[PDB]
Amino acid sequence: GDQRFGDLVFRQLAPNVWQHTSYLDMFGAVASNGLIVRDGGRVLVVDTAWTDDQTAQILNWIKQEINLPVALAVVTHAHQDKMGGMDALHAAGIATYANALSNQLAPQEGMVAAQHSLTFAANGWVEPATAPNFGPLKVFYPGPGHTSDNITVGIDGTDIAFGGCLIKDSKAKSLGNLGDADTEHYAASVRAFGAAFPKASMIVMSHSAPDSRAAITHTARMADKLR
Ligand SMILES: [Zn+2]
Ligand SMILES: [Zn+2]
Ligand SMILES: [Zn+2]
Repeated sequence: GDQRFGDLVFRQLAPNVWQHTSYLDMFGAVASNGLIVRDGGRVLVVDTAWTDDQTAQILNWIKQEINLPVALAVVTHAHQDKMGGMDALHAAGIATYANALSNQLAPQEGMVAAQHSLTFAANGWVEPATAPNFGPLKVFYPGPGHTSDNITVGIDGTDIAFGGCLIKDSKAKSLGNLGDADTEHYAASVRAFGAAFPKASMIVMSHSAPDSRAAITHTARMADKLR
């Protein structure tokens, strides 16, 4: 029981947090989740939709329902369900942020790079100078897992942490696409994400409904069998 704007579905997770869900037409439609965060008088979004058109529908839904200007956008890694709608963000005049590796990989992965590059310390935390005015967005690089450039976002003030494609649901039987995955360090990266946000009770991911942090330990267990 949630909203729908065009081909997208929006679900409220917190008083000022929404989950946008788009689908890719192909062995059937595939869902992909992202976040919409209201920070005071501005809106922060995480990940684009599969396409530019679907991404433009996110921004028009935001304008209709929240009526706040989108300050910045942050994508997690260079894939089409994260970075497919980069052209829509730039056309909407939104500052975009990504992992420096993601922006470097973007042309090779057939994506459009973000305007800014995020860098990370040895512990995985974003260099604050590269991420100005992120508000409640706590960005963390857990290490190579689903991709070598996958990053995660936590939301301060809430019980929500976004894992992206790094995290699968607790009832999952597989890890999805492992075509560009690092199987050796996948498990340690998952557990690092769990340690980065130790108080998160709601774990949002790309290809499932929001779950508890049992999804973290479960994903780690499936990743151990690739070591
Ligand atoms: Zn991916
Ligand atoms: Zn994905
Ligand atoms: Zn690839």
